[PDB]
Amino acid sequence: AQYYPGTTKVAQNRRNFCNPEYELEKLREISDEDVVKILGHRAPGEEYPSVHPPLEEMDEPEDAIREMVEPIDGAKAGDRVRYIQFTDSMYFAPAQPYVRSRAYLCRYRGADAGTLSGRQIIETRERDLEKISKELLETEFFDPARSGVRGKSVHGHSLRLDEDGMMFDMLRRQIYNKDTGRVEMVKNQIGDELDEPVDLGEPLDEETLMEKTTIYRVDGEAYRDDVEAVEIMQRIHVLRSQGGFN
Amino acid sequence: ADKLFINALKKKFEESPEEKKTTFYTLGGWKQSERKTEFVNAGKEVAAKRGIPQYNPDIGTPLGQRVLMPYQVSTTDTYVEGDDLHFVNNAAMQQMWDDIRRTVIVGLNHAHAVIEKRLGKEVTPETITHYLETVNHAMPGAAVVQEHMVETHPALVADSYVKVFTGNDEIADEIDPAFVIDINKQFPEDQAETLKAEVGDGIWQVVRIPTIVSRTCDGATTSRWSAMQIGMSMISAYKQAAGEAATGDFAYAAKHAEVIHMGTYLPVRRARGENEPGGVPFGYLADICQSSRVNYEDPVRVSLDVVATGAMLYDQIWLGSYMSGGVGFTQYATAAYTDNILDDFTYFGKEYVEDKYGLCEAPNNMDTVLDVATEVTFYGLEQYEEYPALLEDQFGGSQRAAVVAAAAGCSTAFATGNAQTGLSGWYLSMYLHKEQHSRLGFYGYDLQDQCGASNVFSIRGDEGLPLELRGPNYPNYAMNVGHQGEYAGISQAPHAARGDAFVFNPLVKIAFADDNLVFDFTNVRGEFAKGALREFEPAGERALITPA
Amino acid sequence: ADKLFINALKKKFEESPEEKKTTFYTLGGWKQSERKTEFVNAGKEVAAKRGIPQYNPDIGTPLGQRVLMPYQVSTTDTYVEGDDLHFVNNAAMQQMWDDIRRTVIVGLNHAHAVIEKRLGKEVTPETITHYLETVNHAMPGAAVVQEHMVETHPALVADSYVKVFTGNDEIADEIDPAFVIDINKQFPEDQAETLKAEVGDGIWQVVRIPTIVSRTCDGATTSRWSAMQIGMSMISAYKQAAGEAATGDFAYAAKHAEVIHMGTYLPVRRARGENEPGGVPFGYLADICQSSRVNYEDPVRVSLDVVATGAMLYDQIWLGSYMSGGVGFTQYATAAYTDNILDDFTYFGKEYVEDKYGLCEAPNNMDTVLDVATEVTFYGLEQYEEYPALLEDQFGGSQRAAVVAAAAGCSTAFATGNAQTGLSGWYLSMYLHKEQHSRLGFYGYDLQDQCGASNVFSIRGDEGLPLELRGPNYPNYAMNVGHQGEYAGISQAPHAARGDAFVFNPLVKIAFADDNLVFDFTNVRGEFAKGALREFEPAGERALITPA
Amino acid sequence: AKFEDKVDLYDDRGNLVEEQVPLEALSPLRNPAIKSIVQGIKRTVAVNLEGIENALKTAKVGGPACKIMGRELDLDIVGNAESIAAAAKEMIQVTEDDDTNVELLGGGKRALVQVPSARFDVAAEYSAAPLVTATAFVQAIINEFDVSMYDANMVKAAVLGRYPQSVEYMGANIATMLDIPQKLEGPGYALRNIMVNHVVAATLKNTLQAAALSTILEQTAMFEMGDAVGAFERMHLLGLAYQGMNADNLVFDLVKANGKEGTVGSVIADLVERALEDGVIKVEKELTDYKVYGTDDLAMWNAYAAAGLMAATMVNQGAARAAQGVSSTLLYYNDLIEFETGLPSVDFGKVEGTAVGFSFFSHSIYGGGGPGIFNGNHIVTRHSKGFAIPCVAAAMALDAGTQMFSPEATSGLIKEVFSQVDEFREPLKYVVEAAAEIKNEI
Amino acid sequence: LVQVPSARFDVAAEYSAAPLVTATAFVQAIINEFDVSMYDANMVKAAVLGRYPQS
Ligand code: F43
Ligand code: F43
Ligand SMILES: C[C@@H](OP(=O)(O)O)[C@H](NC(=O)CCCCCCS)C(=O)O
Ligand SMILES: O=S(=O)(O)CCS
Ligand SMILES: O=S(=O)(O)CCS
Ligand SMILES: [Mg+2]
Ligand SMILES: [Mg+2]
Ligand SMILES: [Mg+2]
Ligand SMILES: [Mg+2]
Ligand SMILES: [Mg+2]
Ligand SMILES: [Mg+2]
Ligand SMILES: [Mg+2]
Ligand SMILES: [Mg+2]
Ligand SMILES: [Zn+2]
Repeated sequence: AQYYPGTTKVAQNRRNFCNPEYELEKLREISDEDVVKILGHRAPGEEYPSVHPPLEEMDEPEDAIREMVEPIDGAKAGDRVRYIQFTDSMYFAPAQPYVRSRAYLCRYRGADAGTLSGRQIIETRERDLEKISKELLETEFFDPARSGVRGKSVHGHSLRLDEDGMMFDMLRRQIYNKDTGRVEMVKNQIGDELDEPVDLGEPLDEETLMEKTTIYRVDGEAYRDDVEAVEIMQRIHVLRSQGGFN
Repeated sequence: ADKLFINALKKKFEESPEEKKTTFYTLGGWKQSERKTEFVNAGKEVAAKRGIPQYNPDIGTPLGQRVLMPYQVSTTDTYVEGDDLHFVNNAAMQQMWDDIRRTVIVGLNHAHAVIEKRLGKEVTPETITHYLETVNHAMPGAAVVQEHMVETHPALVADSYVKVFTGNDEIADEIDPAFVIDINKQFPEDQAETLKAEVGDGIWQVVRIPTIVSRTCDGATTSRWSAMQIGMSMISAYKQAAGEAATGDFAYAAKHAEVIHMGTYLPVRRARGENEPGGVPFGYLADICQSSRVNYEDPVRVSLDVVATGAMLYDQIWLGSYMSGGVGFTQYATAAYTDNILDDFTYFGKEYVEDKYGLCEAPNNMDTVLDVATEVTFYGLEQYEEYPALLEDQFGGSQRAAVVAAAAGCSTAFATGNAQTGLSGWYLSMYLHKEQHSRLGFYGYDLQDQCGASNVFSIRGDEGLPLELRGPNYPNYAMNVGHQGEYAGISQAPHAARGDAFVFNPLVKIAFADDNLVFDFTNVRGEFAKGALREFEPAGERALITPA
Repeated sequence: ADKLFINALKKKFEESPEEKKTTFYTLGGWKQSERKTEFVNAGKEVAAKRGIPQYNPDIGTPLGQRVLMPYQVSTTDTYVEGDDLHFVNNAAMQQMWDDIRRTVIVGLNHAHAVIEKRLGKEVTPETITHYLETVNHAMPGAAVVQEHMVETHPALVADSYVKVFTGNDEIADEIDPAFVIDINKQFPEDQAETLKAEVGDGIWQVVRIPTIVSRTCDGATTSRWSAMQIGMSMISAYKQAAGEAATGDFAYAAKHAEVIHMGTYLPVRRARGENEPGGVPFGYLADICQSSRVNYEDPVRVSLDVVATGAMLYDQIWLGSYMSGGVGFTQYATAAYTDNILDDFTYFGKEYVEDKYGLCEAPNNMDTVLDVATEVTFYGLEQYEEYPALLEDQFGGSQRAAVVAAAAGCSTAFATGNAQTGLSGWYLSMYLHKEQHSRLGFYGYDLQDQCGASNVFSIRGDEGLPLELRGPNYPNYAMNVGHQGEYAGISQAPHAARGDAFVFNPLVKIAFADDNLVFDFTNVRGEFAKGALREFEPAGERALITPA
Repeated sequence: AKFEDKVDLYDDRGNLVEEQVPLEALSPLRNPAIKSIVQGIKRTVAVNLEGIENALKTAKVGGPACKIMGRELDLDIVGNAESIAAAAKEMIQVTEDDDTNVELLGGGKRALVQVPSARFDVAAEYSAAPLVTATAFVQAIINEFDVSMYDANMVKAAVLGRYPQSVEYMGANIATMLDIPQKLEGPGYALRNIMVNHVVAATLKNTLQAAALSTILEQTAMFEMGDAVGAFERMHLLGLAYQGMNADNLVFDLVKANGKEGTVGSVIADLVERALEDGVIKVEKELTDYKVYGTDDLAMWNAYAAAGLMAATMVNQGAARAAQGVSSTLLYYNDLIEFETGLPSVDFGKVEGTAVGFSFFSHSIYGGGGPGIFNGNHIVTRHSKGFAIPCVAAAMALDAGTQMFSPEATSGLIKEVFSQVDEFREPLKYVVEAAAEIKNEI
Repeated sequence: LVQVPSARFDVAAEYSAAPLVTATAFVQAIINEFDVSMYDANMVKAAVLGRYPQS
């Protein structure tokens, strides 16, 4: 698959986040317990709540599509559907909102992805959400200064950075430690205090943010100079226009 | 000279507008704001008087971790917090909608035919003046025939009246001029000659019912109220029996055969009668706004006064209250009429088109769409990239999408002289913006945007329509903020560049050329600023009939 | 004892009420009246200020060749000229409508089930109380989640709030009492036990949106505004993502699956959305009036307070403005709530039935309709023949038809305990009155009257319905004054004689048992008199945001 | 034939049934099984006799929480259901040997009613089905018990609700898959105002049958709206065949190849390779390491991309066994395929746009609800001309129990009655058989 | 005078196919007769069927 036209680093980065054959760079290590704590849906050692009984207990009617399509593990169990949501700064965060939803529906099964300017969300079955969430938090999808895990109060994608290079957060869920140069998560994604903070590692430096970003800007690579990506957008406009007419 | 938004950015923030870094969390939350402090005090007084908790700044999350900004009303020097631009807190915005809701245009052409041909009586300018004196007694709610009538208090209904207009200058000048909208006084010469040619010898009433009645009731009351009092005044002024068979022809003519509503009724999921905001087509909204007859030398100013009119009515009152409610959609609309931002981007595009093509001289085709809409979209988006304070000001992607695309679509239509290629340029702008920044608006912003290119030039049943005829009930536009008031501006844009006196209905254009209206439609952004300052005096209040 | 209308007649005229002759033409026309003189003066001031003629007593025919009468508001000692009972001039009448239009009832039962099943979270009295503090900040137009929101001024929206009720005493006890409509406090013990059994363990919100918003917009805004702010307060109080798939179930439940609108939408010829007067069924209007829980040992007082609520809303505001306008229909309504006239006739009928049958004891059949409705129709008509001043007071035939038939219909239903036989008695009264005096009402008054007998017991598609389910959109009733509010009274009458806590919907009855409303629904006629005296203080005014 | 195209037709287990069927044999204008389904939908009513009896005994009539104290009537309607239904049937039929059907279900608690097709051929629209059914049952209950003139209006309120004070049959104890004509968003929309949960209930959650019933209703409305007239007809017919009828086994084979481990993106890759293999698209231009595809047949490209969209729904929402993500699949299947190819997405962007608004109005405070309560007449989902709603029906068929407003919550009366009708429950079978039958008449 | 074929109604819920199929067939025949351009054709649509679907 081709994924996206263009000859910039931004274009290639958009293709790499979509391509399931591209190995996302891992930047930090987070424990399973700390992914559960950041998500905030259940406490460590709480059983997965259910929204319906296990599929085995249901004995449903003959349907060729059900038989052909393997359920994800949380669907076999009857798990709740829960979410994780991220905000990405326009000052060169590595992932950005459409890049996430496009990549999530190439990489992940059984996924409900939504894109907005100031937030991007995926909803799926709880135990599968915890597996995906580890990868979204540990890899270059995430930078702890220019991206934020936020289930509400998302403002900040379009704000100026603070003096530490951190994006704004009304609820201050991610705190930069000047003594280590590392960010801690001090609250879960909906803003409740964690018993113990989670280390999210060091912010990427400016050179590495420029290498990895998927936003086009005049002070990085401008979209108007990726003339092959603009050509395909304009072609889609003209072909939709002519199709709707005749 | 500086970009037009620079002065406002310097007023909002201590940093220069190009600076990438700032300070948060040290402003004391809501205590930084004069307006939030007035609200906290008022919430304590309301809850104490009524015995039920109400506004409390500590419920939910704490506003003002960043600067709570003032906004410049564009074209003015007035800076207010955005709460003063919420329609609930702005009497000028409420009156603008009351003045539209309570107006209806009603012909006298069928009526005068009924008098001549069925009653066998003559109509002259003198009989028309006698009828107009009678209907300006009756229209606010006073009696002309029966004994023991009980009536409306004249000072509660002082804003209700009837005027007329005609394209025949010598007939206009014979009717008493207290009742006449004088086309030659209100319009520059070339636009007056266009409008009088459209009207010809036709004679039309502009009827405004009382704001206190329109607030108590609804828009669909307007043409009924108008017709009842036209009917009573035709009985009294032409000496009919008070209720004979011919009386029914004046009722059918005033309520159906020669009435022009400002809005048509809506389908049942969003059920509403006539004269509600969702029925007002975009070309009528551009014609209600009166910027065209005052600022005709400057097509940008005329187009962006129509955007201000439509962004406030369609996003703040219609989508933000009739179709939702709550805190609502103030800043989805303010982005199109504050800080001189849309103004900077649309003057850029006008100058671009003047240099490359000349206004209205470009070919009306896709090559022009691709050229102008792309150039203007990249100018607007570069401004948010070059000025971090501009991006923190227009913080929501929907706000930026509507502002950039409005400049791109208005500038395409300045080049082609045709609103349909303007509208194709609006959609191309959204597609380029979405790929540039990897984001566009809120979750549901581009429903119409993605249907948009294919439906611009479609001819199918519920798809195909010239932009001037579309409105908030065109199917793809029925739900979402950040489009409808910008489409009214794109519908105005080619006609302002052409010097056309109107966009879609010459009778609607003349009907708002009247300084007896309570809101001043020639200076919509000025009036929004006056209401924000708590300096506007609305009609409809009950002070006369309540305790002192 | 004197008939109940004697004191008012002695106030109106110098003659004793039995006297057959008077003198006319010597009162100076309009100059006899304090209120017309106020209007003449105000018209001249209005017309000079605006430069267009307006109220002028010399246009049309000269009012006041006979006595312009005062009216006693029934059950009060307040006497006013009829202009003070026009809805435009009476802020209590306007507020009564605003308090119905801006109310919706919204269940929490589906919402609590989405919380426990989809989200896997607990609901308790504690989490409900926390939710109610949150929604009482949000509902008037204030923010709970996003940064940089701009909000409504709390003092402009001080009449908006959310309460709850439940049949489960031990929750109603555990929820903070500022937020609870307490059934045991508000209703006598027998009615409280009926109402608690109907609600059971269900929990329902009563949501009132701001009067200033209802007046700016329309009735169909209310359930949308309510659902936006219930949705924000469920996200804030229960810790949802602020916008996930489950958020859609709260929206669908609050907007559609557990909402009770006060009125349903109308067909296109009279297009209107929900919460407009034409959609409010007669059974709901009787349950909105709160006379049933205060005056329950007097079924005539309960039934006549419902007639006053409905004659004013359905004839003055609805038929006289929404569906027509102008001077309108004040006195077609005042006949049913002034001078104690309907009261005298209905107390005669109640005594006749209590003595002959016992309340609720008569057979539910045509023999009872023929007996009681004919006896009470002849009593009421005899009063106009014995008291000339009574006939000159209720001068229009339609006023007399509605008053005599209301007493006949209510009395029939006090005998049978069934509203349908009371409705058949209403139509029989019309047919006897038309033959007795060789006239009935205005040109169109008995369209429903002549369809009436045949449609009382029909079962066909658009004909058959129990009276409590009919309303202003039942086809025969959709056009004409002098019926709708009287039908609401007939709907109340058998339920007041039986001692029933409600007529058609127990949730509507409980939803108006609330002293935090602006208008006092336990004493509708007292409130009309306070508004007539200019002593009622409405919500919704813009004084705080306009100059001094 | 006006069009040269032919398709191969399969059953819901992926087996070939009929090869080389002219495209117009599946047209709603020609196929007699589509005619029978549409006329069936117009004339079928579900009657809840238990509900009528309970409304009467409690006086709970006229809508939610409504009651009239003192009007209670205790009638043994379900105990006398046979006699009541027979008496109704004699008023509903036109003659003795027409196609009227009145059938008791649930021990007499429910009745399936099919009003005779002939009452419709002399009617403007379809409201004779509920209005003839309701009056014949109101009159049969009054006659069974000799209900008096004074009490009979309570039977009418228990059957048809608050109508005509309300515009709808508010509180009625009868149900239809169609809704009243005043609720249409535009003229020609009535076959679109059919709740997705009612199609999934009728088809017993069989995914392919729910997608086929939804597509037959959506695309037949496209003809009634004039959208499928002239330049656009072939586009609409190929959409019906490929997205709704599994033509060429395209949908089935994509799901088979991506069902175990696939994603929306893996389905897109397979569909683009299949279009290329069949000659529907070809490389027009090389940019830098990126092929720009073109097509000489936009209607056929649109149809193949539509089949892939259905398969992507079945893979994505089938894997989660949770219908909510259909809004996401409808958006990003189309957004990804345009940047994958340089060709326009399904319905020239109109599916993507419907999906943007549908996603918002199924995850927000403003309106909408779960997937099951949408329909082609809903303001959020009317915009694509038949290519979006069938995917929502396939997604709700695949939901294992995540919805509060499920088909068991909203559509139980419709399920009991309308799944009895073979051509509603299993339409793919009947429309295939019919297309084979008329194949030589095209 | 246009009479739309009866078979279109035996597969329709109601009667709006008569104006809707007539309007679109005349709009397309006028655009095809004169080769009206994509940019102008929406005016043919407006002249045949009016302000629908805004009204
Ligand atoms: C709960 C939702 C989901 C939903 O259905 N509506 C919400 C909330 C709702 C509330 C918020 C009031 C409150 O705080 O109590 C109101 C005011 C509507 C109402 N009920 O009165 C609103 N949105 Ni929202 N909403 C807005 C916007 C936005 C932008 C904000 C992005 C940011 O970075 O700040 C994003 C969408 C996007 O990402 O593009 C957004 C999301 C959301 N919007 C998320 C909450 C986001 C969060 O958790 O912080 N709105 C805007 O982009 C600007 C205008 C602004 C509206 C108020 C106005 O116009 O003044 C407001 C319009
Ligand atoms: C012009 C009509 C025909 C018509 O369509 N409407 C009228 C007039 C209209 C006007 C009269 C205002 C004015 O004088 O300018 C208004 C107030 C409605 C409006 N446009 O605001 C009205 N009637 Ni009328 N109209 C009324 C009535 C009536 C009674 C009056 C009989 C008598 O002996 O005085 C008769 C019908 C009848 O004979 O039954 C009647 C007729 C008529 N009604 C005859 C005029 C009669 C005349 O020439 O004097 N109304 C009434 O019976 C009482 C209530 C009264 C209404 C005002 C109020 O409710 O306060 C008023 C209701
Ligand atoms: C979709 C529909 O809601 P329902 O699905 O019918 O509840 C509709 N609301 C809206 O379109 C809300 C528009 C305003 C708020 C969102 C603006 S982006 C309405 O209330 O009629
Ligand atoms: O977050 S959402 O896009 O659903 C709402 C924007 S106000
Ligand atoms: O005279 S009419 O019956 O037409 C009207 C009475 S208000
Ligand atoms: Mg590890
Ligand atoms: Mg002269
Ligand atoms: Mg250049
Ligand atoms: Mg002025
Ligand atoms: Mg004397
Ligand atoms: Mg009081
Ligand atoms: Mg493959
Ligand atoms: Mg190559
Ligand atoms: Zn209003």
